[PDB]
Amino acid sequence: MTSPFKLPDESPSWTEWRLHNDETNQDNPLGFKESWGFGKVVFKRYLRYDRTEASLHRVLGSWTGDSVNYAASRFFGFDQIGCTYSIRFRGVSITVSGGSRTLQHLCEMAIRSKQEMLQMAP
Amino acid sequence: MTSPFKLPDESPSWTEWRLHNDETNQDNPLGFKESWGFGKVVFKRYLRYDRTEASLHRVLGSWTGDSVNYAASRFFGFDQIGCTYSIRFRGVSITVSGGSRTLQHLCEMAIRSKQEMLQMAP
RNA sequence: GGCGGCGGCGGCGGCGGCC
RNA sequence: GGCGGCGGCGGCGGCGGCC
Repeated sequence: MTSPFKLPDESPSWTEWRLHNDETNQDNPLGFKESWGFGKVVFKRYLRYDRTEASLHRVLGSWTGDSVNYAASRFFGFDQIGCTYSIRFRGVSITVSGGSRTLQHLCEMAIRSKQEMLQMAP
Repeated sequence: MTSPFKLPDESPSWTEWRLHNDETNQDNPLGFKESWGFGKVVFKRYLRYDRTEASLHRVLGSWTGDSVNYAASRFFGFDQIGCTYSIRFRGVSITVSGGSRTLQHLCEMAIRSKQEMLQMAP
């Protein structure tokens, strides 16, 4: 299936995750998890994120309105399907959801939600 | 139970809702729905909202960090419980969730989420 | 980080019902 | 707007298991 994502997955191995745990804390993870769900299908990413401008800029590029619409439209037809973006970072999860007819607005809110969460006060 | 909310509920009657439907469209409802959930308990509000500054200011006052913490803390103890804010307006729902230890951060994201959604481009 | 399992609570979407 | 019902998909939180 074609992904809504434009960067590949970066899930740490169990060993990398242990090492990072040994050397740091839920407020300083390796990165964050995000997902786009259209109908019955879900696409997932773990992306490394270090709370700098360069890093925020990188991870904001993991999907766009267009990449999302291209992916989701594979699943469209007459009836409306449920669409969901979810992001989790530092113990907070934000999910943005609605029906496919409102996908443009869900993307707009999803991107703002992502930026606000990834810049939230330490 | 003590509510996290500081404004009373404004749910339209079935007749008011029909009349409003006859005279207007999912992009122009009477208002929006919001909820705060702590453990097993959920508190809900429908609030009238007309997309003006005065109205946005009013409905942003429906809860605060303090009102939320006072309400939620009734349900606290040793073990962490799940906390959730949900808001729905114009076909988009945003839910902010995490555990009670992170309640301050959930509130910060919940208030931003509320403002962004209620000001979203028509 | 990932994958099962057992409780609990939310959310979206479809279909219909009562009001 | 509210309340049932029947599919589907997600989220949080608790408890434990494998890795």
